[PDB]
Amino acid sequence: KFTRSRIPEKVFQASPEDHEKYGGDPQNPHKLHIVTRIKSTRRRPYWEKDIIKMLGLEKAHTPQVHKNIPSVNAKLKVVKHLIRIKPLKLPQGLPAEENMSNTCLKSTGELVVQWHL
Amino acid sequence: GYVPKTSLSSPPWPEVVLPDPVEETRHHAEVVKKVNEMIVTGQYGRLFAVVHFASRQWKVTSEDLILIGNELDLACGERIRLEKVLLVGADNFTLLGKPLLGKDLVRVEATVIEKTESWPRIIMRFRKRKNFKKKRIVTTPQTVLRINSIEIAPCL
Amino acid sequence: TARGTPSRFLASVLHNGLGRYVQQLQRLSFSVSRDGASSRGAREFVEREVIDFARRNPGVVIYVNSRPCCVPRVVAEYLNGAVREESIHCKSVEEISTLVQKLADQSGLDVIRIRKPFHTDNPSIQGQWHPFTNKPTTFRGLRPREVQ
Amino acid sequence: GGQWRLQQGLAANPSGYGPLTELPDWSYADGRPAPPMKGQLRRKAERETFARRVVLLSQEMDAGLQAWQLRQQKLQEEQRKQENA
Amino acid sequence: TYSPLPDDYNCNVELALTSDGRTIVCYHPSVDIPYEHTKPIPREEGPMIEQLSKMFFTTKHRWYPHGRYHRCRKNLNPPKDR
Amino acid sequence: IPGRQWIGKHRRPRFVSLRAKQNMIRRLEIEAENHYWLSMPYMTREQERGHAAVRRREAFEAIKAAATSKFPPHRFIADQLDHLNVTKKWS
RNA sequence: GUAAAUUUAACUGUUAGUCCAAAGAGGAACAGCUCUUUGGACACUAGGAAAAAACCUUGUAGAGAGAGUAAAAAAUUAUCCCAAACAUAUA
Repeated sequence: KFTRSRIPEKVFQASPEDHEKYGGDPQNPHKLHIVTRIKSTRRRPYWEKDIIKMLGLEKAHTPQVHKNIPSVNAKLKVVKHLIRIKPLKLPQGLPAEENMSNTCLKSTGELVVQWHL
Repeated sequence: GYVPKTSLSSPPWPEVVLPDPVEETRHHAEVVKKVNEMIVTGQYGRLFAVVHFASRQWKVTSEDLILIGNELDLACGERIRLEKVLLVGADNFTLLGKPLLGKDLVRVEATVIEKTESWPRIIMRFRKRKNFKKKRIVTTPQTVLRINSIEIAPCL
Repeated sequence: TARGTPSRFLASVLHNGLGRYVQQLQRLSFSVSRDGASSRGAREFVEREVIDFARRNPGVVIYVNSRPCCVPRVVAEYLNGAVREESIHCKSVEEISTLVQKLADQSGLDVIRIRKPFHTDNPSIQGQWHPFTNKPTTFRGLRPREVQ
Repeated sequence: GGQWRLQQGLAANPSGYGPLTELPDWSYADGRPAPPMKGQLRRKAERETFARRVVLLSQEMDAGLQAWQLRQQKLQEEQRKQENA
Repeated sequence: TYSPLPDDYNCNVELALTSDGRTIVCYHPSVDIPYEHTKPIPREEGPMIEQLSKMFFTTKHRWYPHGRYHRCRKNLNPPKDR
Repeated sequence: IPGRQWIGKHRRPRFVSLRAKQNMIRRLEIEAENHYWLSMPYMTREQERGHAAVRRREAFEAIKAAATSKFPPHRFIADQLDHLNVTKKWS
């Protein structure tokens, strides 16, 4: 019968080749995830729908940020085939209160404060 | 590294080669100087500006009218300027931005002539056998702009 | 529906932005009933708002009739003869203000469809396209396969 | 074409973020600017909420790391006053 | 006169960038058509449809008239563009 | 061909175009990148435990206050006595 | 991560269907045949597969004479055939 899926954990042991392929950094691992939905919730089972309603991902191609805790990873590990997750790299530290209403996000995965229109 | 001439050893496309970069830059400097003196003297005539005002792109020239599908929060007959000009051209030369052009090289004016609401348009949804028959009337608001002038300036 | 109704092209009255702008509305004609429920929303508009509307653009002559009828209405006469009748029975303050401002902020042309969003009166600067732009010429004008 | 725009670090959709949509679309004749577009206000609000959420998550999980460190150190220190005489 | 593309079929256009790189300027003059490329001036209701069909090269169908219903729906005073 | 042409023993097998395969590969590479970025979490499970308890508790308390707060709205004398001016006059 | 769940007062309505993937039973390891189960869709919108409720892509709804994308192109040597064509110009 159709069921849920249990992914063996060996699928998540990233290799050094993977590290040098993507923007690898095993130690000092990244803090947050920026997640975007790229597929429909319809034609997909009901628990996937509920998860995609739990992680704030209602509209597609609207990015939403989340922690990198293993709980949220255990949620993403069953809607992974409907989401593109990129690290939220911060080349300069997270914004301060005065310069927070003047920040913006670049498609490379970086949050930046110097956004004068 | 040799191949006898054959119909498919070579690439059918005719392999062009680009000009030398330094001579290319000198040529570019010469032609921009030419267009600059043309603009400074007054050679040009009427001008057309491709503009990006407020939803989408309009090709605009002096004296003409443009209908925008929304209100603009402006009293009637209240002069305005349209930034975001991405092409401006005359008989002999035309300047394209990458994407836009500075607010000093191109000046596009405008005025608001009338504010209306569009004709009553109908939204009707219907489905067969389900007694699903919805009707609605929509009247979008619109404002018409007279483009007044397009002044280009020598700053290149 | 579009086919079943008239249309027009985008237009002004007298090229009404080149030299200047002239308010198109010449006249407003309010009719109100002193003692009648239907004119209630109009009555206060003659007390509160009409004075400031009259001063806020002075080129419009505003008449108010104050008959002993039961129905109101507003006639908006424009420069080019068009008359826009509007009904204000059983209305209120804010909607009558919005209506009179809408009348005094549009031209008199009929509200029927607009076919082009533009009216570029000189739609070329560089020479309109005919099939011979971008087509070469040949020696002495020989159409192909000729000899002499 | 928008795959090229992404491999050059731009919004894939020119009506996204860039010069075309961020900058104001008009200005009064004399020069004094005009109240911004409601799209600008909406997107400023959405980006503000995004930044505030990033601050919240980052600093709360850091606070959690700190609390775990001091909890382990408390375990270590109150493991040391059971070893006298 | 630069010809990566043979800019001679129609005319020649010159491309350049302003010094910084944030504007592109193209110079296109109206090339004039030469003299010596020029030439000098040189100084009955079925057959009706068939002859009009051969002279204007359209087929016969459009030339017959249309009934009253298809000629009161035609618009006498259509709007004038421009 | 017997009937309901898209099924049966003599069904017509659809062909796999090149662009469909390219789309499959695009989605699959995106999946590989997801596998990577889920392959290194910050806090081991024992560390995250209870770190955001306060925020959840206050959010749920806000929910509870919203739920408990429902009650009929007020009723003013001004409304009932301002309906009484649908008979204004001039005189 | 979420903002919903349980309980109280109150009536109506449906109460089971069809097809697709999957594990099975009966039947010919036929049937657009009958019967259980986990999931999906349909009886709701839209685009694709030729036509196409059931396959693939997509949901919250209006105006636009703006933009980026999703799925998405057939390859080997018993009235009347049935898309016209095309081995190579930078994917």
